[PDB]
Amino acid sequence: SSRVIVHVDLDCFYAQVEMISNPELKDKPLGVQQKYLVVTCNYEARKLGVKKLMNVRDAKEKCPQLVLVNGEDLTRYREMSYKVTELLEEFSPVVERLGFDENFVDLTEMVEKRLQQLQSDELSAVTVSGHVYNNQSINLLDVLHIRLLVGSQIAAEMREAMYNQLGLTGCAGVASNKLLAKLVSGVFKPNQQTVLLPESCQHLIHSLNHIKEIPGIGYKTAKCLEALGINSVRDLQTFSPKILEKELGISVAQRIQKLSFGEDNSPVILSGPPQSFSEEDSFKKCSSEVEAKNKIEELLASLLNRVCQDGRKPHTVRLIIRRYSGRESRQCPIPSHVIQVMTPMVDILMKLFRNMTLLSVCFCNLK
Amino acid sequence: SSRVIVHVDLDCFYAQVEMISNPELKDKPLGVQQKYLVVTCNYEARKLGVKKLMNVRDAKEKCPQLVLVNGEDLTRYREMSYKVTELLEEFSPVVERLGFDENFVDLTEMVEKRLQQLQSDELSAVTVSGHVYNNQSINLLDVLHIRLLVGSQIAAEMREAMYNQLGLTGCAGVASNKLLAKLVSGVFKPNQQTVLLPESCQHLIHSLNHIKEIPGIGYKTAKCLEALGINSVRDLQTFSPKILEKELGISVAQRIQKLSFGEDNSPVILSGPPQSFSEEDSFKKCSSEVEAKNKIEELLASLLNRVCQDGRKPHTVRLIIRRYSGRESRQCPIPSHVIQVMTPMVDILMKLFRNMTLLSVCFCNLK
DNA sequence: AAGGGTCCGGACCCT
DNA sequence: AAGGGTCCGGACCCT
Ligand SMILES: [Ca+2]
Ligand SMILES: [Ca+2]
Repeated sequence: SSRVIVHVDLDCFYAQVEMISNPELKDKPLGVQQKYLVVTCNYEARKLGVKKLMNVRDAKEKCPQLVLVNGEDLTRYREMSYKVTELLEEFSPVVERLGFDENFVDLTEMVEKRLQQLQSDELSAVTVSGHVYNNQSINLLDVLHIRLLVGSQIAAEMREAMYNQLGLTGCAGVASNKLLAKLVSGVFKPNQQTVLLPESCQHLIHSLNHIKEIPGIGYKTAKCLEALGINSVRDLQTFSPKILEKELGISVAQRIQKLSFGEDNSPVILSGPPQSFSEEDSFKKCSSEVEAKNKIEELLASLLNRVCQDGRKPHTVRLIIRRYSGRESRQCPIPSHVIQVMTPMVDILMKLFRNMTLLSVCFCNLK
Repeated sequence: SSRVIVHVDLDCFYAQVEMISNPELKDKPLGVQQKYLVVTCNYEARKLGVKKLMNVRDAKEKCPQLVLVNGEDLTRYREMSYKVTELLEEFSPVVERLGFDENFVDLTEMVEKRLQQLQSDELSAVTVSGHVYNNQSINLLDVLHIRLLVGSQIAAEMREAMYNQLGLTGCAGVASNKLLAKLVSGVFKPNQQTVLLPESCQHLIHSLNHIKEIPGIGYKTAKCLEALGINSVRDLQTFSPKILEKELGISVAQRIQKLSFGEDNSPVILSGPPQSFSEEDSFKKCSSEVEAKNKIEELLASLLNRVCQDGRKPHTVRLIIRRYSGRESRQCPIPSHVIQVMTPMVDILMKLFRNMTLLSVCFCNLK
């Protein structure tokens, strides 16, 4: 499908929001601490040595100047996330969210309208905004190249708007599919954008050194592949489809092999309003007594403020537990009286607990 | 919630469609045969002795005049079903479908608009269309009674339209919830309608003799209840909520006990377009060889015509098997090339079969 | 960590 | 029979 897909990857999001919140934090190594880990850091801290998911103490030693603002409360990050998605939705309605820092948009229709409102007497001037992957030559005669070049311009527009309206810096990637767009978005990582012309897809797919770097292949699938002997993209591309279907399933095998060739027909989805609101707390086997009710109590109060703000209402509640040894869950439709609050809720949640390192409450079935 | 819900139950649907298809079949005992069973019969055959789900031969003996048109192809029944749902949707958009003979509609908004466009100087004339359950007295002073009486009139309008436009006879039931509406729709069964006023809900709930007659309680739940000793509605109403939650689950226990009191907050849903298209064939251990591919082949061709007609397209395929001994299933996303046909499809379906009295093919994930 | 999303196969219900 | 629908808990993915 001749599609133009854009991937928007914001740089150090949690940190960028914290730096905007306290100007002083600007031009200073900043790390976002979650429990015992530094989940995100500014480029300055990365430069001095701080890395993602690093022990906080090791970091403050490698970077004694590391100011560490806590980020276990994701409320302000979530607010800016939806502000970014909303700006992008004004450009085109269908925006898919991946986490809070990434967004996908299909610019195909927008590209076509701009290309029709144009005259071929100005085609020699359709110019690229940003880097072209593999310094590939542009052919202003190939329609595909022109469409992707228009997407490059819309991406530059989206990025300038995100800075001018939300003060946020980010990277962009324009391609024919979501996989290629996400993979090209980080070729130039600090506040830059890259477009992948069709004749350079194989260079990007073979640029990867681990199959886990392919979006869609995680720990389990990769372990299965490594055991079959597949450690390269070419290995997955050249492996027998039949054996892979037999050991992984027809669905996973066909999709993952297509990804090895840079093929993804996945439609860009409209994520729209959130479908779940959850809150959790991590602990060191600190829950060995039904006193875990106290933890569930705190989690409920916090999540309650969030569901109050949305306006839509929850109809199913879920308790997710993490034992030390893999997360089990038990859900129940919320009684209507409660839908119209803590004591009834804790009673239901405790019954779910009794039927079943981490405790989580989730409000789903939102209407 | 002060709601007005209507249940539309068409009389002997399959048979009514067959009688419309062959006028001659009118005023003659008619039975719809499916394999070895008579799934539906006209009232004339019911009068002579024919019953639902009866051996065809036993029926043709009790009623030697029974003309039996085959109804294993549900295409014409399905077409009339959506014609009925569409007529009802013109009255109000939210229409829920239960099978092909039943529809639920929320008339609350319609009732309110008509009641506002009315003057209290004409309230003494709001009259009921159809029977009132338990010959309950109408109180034109209770707003609830007035709202349900308006629903009675809209139901009579819907029924007259179904006869005048589709030549179909049916029964209707107006109440505050879907359970009470479905339960009151059949008090007067031949082409009649009944309204349940609020002070008569307990009479209807206690009118039932088996808890399985309660919509929502099937074989499994009823067996569990019978083992706990619950065989009456009063038994379920008076049983300990706690023990029921322990043996059946918090969700089922709370909902089924509310149903025992005639309580159902279930929202009337807009069923809208179909979400699945399936075809199956029942056989006497006639599939003991991979030759079952031949059966899957026929099923596919048939279902293909149906998916061609819808206009929306399938994205996931499912193979459902019934062994003699409980239906297992294996699904796979359909390759995009096929989505844009028999040989590729049978190959995927055979792989699903090899991974796994009845064989069924289902086209779901429709977009 | 601290969230958040689809897919899937079964159980159960209904006609 | 011959269809058709939600609920659910887990696996797996992503940030
Ligand atoms: Ca980064
Ligand atoms: Ca009947």
